[PDB]
Amino acid sequence: EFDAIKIALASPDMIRSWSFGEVKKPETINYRTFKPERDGLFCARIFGPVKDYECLCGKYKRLKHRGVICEKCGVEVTQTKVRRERMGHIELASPTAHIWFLKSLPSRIGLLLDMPLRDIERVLYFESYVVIEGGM
Amino acid sequence: KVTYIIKASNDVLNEKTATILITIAKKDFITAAEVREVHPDLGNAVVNSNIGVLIKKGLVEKSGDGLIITGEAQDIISNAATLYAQENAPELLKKRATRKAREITSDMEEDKDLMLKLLDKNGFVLKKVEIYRSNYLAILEKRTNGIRNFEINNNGNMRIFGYKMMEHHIQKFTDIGMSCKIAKNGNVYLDIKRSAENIEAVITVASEL
Amino acid sequence: VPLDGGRFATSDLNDLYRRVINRNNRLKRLLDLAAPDIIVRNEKRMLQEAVDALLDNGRRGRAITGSNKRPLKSLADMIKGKQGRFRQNLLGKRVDYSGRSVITVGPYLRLHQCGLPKKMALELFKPFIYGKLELRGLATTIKAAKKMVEREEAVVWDILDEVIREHPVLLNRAPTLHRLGIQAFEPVLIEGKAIQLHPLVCAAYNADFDGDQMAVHVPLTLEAQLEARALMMSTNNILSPANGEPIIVPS
Amino acid sequence: GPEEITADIPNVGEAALSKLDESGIVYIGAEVTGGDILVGKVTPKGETQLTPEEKLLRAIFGEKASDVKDSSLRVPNGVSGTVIDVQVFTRDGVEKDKRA
Amino acid sequence: EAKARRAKKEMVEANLRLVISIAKKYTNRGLQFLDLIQEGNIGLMKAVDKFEYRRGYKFSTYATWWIRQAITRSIADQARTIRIPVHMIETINKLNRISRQMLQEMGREPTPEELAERMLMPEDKIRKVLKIAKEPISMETPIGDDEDSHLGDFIEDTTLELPLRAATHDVLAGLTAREAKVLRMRFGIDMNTDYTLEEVGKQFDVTRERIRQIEAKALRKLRHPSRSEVLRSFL
Amino acid sequence: KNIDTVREIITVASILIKFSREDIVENRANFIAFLNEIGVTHEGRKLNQNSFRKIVSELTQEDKKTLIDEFNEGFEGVYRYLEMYTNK
Amino acid sequence: PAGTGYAYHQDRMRRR
Amino acid sequence: ARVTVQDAVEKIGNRFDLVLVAARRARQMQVGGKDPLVPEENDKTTVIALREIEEGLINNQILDVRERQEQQEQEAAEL
Amino acid sequence: HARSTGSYSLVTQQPLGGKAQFGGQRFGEMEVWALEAYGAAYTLQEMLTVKSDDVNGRTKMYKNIVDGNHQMEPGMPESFNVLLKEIRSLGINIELED
Ligand SMILES: [Mg+2]
Ligand SMILES: [Zn+2]
Repeated sequence: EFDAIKIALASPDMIRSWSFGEVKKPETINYRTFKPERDGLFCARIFGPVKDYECLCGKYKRLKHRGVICEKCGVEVTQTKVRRERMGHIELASPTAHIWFLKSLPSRIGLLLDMPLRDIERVLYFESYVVIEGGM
Repeated sequence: KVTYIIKASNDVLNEKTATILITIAKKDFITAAEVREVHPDLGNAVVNSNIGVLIKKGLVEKSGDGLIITGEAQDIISNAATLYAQENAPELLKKRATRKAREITSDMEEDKDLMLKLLDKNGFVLKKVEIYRSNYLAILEKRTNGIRNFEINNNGNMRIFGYKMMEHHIQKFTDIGMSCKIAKNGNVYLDIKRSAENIEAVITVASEL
Repeated sequence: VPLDGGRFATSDLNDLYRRVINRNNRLKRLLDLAAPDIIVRNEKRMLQEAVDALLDNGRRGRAITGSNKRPLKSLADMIKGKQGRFRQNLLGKRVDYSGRSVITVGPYLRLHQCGLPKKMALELFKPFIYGKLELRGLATTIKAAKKMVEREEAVVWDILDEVIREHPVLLNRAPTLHRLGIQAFEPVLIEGKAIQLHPLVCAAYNADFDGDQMAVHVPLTLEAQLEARALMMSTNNILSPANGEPIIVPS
Repeated sequence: GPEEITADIPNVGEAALSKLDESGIVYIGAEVTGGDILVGKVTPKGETQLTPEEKLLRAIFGEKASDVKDSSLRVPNGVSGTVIDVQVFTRDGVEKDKRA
Repeated sequence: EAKARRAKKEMVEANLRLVISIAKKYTNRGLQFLDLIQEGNIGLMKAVDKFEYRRGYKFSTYATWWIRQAITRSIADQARTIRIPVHMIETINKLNRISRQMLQEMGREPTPEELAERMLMPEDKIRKVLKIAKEPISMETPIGDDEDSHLGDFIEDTTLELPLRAATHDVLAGLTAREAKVLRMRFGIDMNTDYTLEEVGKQFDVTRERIRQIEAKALRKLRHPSRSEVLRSFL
Repeated sequence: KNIDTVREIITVASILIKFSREDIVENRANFIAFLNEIGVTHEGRKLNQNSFRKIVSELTQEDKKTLIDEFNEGFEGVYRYLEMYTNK
Repeated sequence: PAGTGYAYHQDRMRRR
Repeated sequence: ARVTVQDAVEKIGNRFDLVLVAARRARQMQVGGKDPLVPEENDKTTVIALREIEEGLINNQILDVRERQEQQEQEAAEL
Repeated sequence: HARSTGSYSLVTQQPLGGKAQFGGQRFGEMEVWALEAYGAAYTLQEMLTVKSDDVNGRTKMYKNIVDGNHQMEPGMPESFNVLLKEIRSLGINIELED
């Protein structure tokens, strides 16, 4: 069916194209009932229906209304396998160095910038500042 | 015949597609070759023109090769046989005797008299007193002691019915020997025979709850 | 997953994501209140610490732990080592249609056949005897045939005397050193609960009869039956692959 | 709702139920085999996504479904022996059966 | 504005040590250090936002309330694996106080009835509060005697019940030949030869709209209270 | 006897709920209207609700076993999947 | 691509 | 019946294509409704196919000839 | 201990381990080396794909094998799809080509 594996880095627009929404809140479950929440780490309108063709609120369990989102909460009633491949994302408000490109030994950022790893560590941990294009 | 068809369709048809419509509604999902077979007087594209009218009106449609009317044309046919019954088979459209059914006894009247006498006596006010299924309803004002109504059936049994009655009230009415039927939501039946001594006993146990 | 009782069962990775987006939201709020630079500086420090703790908990000088004084498992150590996906889940799997027991001798056997206990053979060949009971019409629906094999009629033993007639099985001993540790045999049903085994094989498996346990497996498809009978069968392999010396030397 | 230790249990034969008392616990001394039942436990369960057998049996035959399924403690498979005693522990504030 | 803000910066930098000194009370409560420190920094921000110097009071007294506000609010909303609300956390803490003094004063142990006299709550809620006072289990926890096996090795799936060419081919396999018998003796639809599978699927579409069609005829007879003898007069 | 009429009832039910058209079985009067228009017949006439509950009622246990066993034959691909994950 | 799969990869590799 | 498969290697000298030829043939005899050539002794299709290999009247070539001929009867008998 | 088809795990669709839990037998990767030491192509294929991981493969196998057929429909192991999503979950884009 398919030939070779292609492997690359991840563009930010690529991993926005992977996602089906943005998780926002660190809460998980309903406690009283055990339903997932609005946009927490477990969600219906991000990741899919938790139950067997059963909505979050519970109107469009109908087989005639199967496949359409609801109106109280908007849950597309589909299969339950679908919650094993819908990735999500989170918008970091600050840039962040990936650890594998900083401490792989050899550092890729390190020898790419021609710069010792002690110094780049000093730039990362806010204790020594760096210059961008001093020019004249 | 087709007078009732074209008349029942409000003259949107002619006699060709009338008797063709009788053929289509006559056997379900028949072929149009059988329609042209039982209509040798009409041409092939004449029958196909009339089916072009019924398809054009959307009444008769296909199921693959299928040919059948819809429910509105079915209502035209049933109105046609209705007027055909009004004008051709008059006594076939008839009706036989109808049951009432049940009629209130005068013992139920007198037991209603002592019932309202002892509920009006003991300060238990009433929402409404109703003859319903020809049965009396001494309905309580509020759901007091989990009880709804103090009813009388005409089957010799005065009954006390409620919603989430306590167990000790039920024990107090099984002191005077009354049946009970709990429900899955708290609805409780209490059967006793309709008699004046049971009026005094039920209303004196209800008067001490 | 809620397990048996009120107890819940989570991965630590849920907690790890919860730390990082928690810290992200607090950084957003601290930028919204216009804090001094020490606060937002250390906030960005801790966010960097949480992200890089999530991608590899342990490449930092101190791996953070969640509970029970034991470091939690990030995305890096879901893959490496013996406990990762590779050496545990994709390269060696747990497989249906199989079993194990204790072995014994029984010298009345030809070497292309091995003894097999009848309760195992009734267990591991349930779809076959379901298919034959549907084929002969002694049952009609599937659950009737299930009731006939738990009810234990006398007619089923003929049926697993035809489905074990030329259907080979595979035998295994767990420290598989060289390739004579997976061998195929025709079975013969016997009583008891142990697997009999031909005495000229105890040198090939490096098997002594002090209580070793062997695993059995079933080839399902037809090509696997031909690969078993043509290549895995015990008569075809009498010489070592290390040298031309035979392995069937009497001990 | 909670679970029950009742003797009634759907879709089983009376040969299995002959070994119990009227409460749902086997008598002290019953010879048992693999697959028998010891303590009849039921678990209430709606929204079952019912199968075509009880689609037919519910629909055509006048018959309600079961809001509850089996969770009885059965014998582990293969073994056989003799029940020699049975202990009962009840949470306080819970009404007891006859057997405790 | 900027003048007042840098003044506030100076006050915050003066009181960071107070935040660390009060921060030690909540270390092993399910958070880290920097969580508590940064929440305390927020508490200093709202503390300096509402301070009065004219009260003649040293700043520490007015600060400590806002610091305990931010910290206690923070562990209230962030500590557990599931965010339970704040007031039953307060209720739990009451039951740990009352559990402590009623424990060692009663000597033996607390029963929930003794909690039903020390607290006035009707003891049905007490066992619920005792029910939700728990935290989950990591799957990578080892089994006893440190055998290399985890909890995730043992927990099993449950939802394993009741799930185009083979989809149509199974429907032809689904017929036990009584079905097609009454599909051609009553519905006229014919499974005769090994057709094109498109003729099979379109044929089944004719079946579906066929029974929908007879359904649409079927519901409409529930109008006229008459007998079929006048209905068969035109047949 | 009437047992054959019940055979066509459950067979029409098998086709009916097999072809994703469910709602017309659980309601009863419309279902009997469907059966009357497709032309099933016990003793020369149409089907009444009293007559329906009689013919379901006047029935032998072994024949009922035969009817559900015949009914399970079309639904075999569901039951194999149903019991393949329950062989404990 | 060793046992039977070597003939299989001769086939599939030959088709490409 | 079947104890060794040596004769199959003697008449087809590769031993890795034997699972292909006997797999194709035995698949033609179990699911496909066609009869064997060696008479039956109530055995599975494995031993039947390998014994047809032992008779030397079945290999890859003759199966290609008869499948060729079968689809020739499909397009030739289609009309 | 013996097992035709029992319960399956949750995170990876694989059988369980042990006797108390009605588990299957571990087919370790040294035994895989033993199989490709032979020319056993198909047996190694069905003993890690059909019999373990592909849910559609094992359902179609079970239905065909009670229908008298002996034929496999391999597809893809689900655990590889898990590893695909998991190392996809870092900043490492990997894909499947034509
Ligand atoms: Mg040993
Ligand atoms: Zn919804």
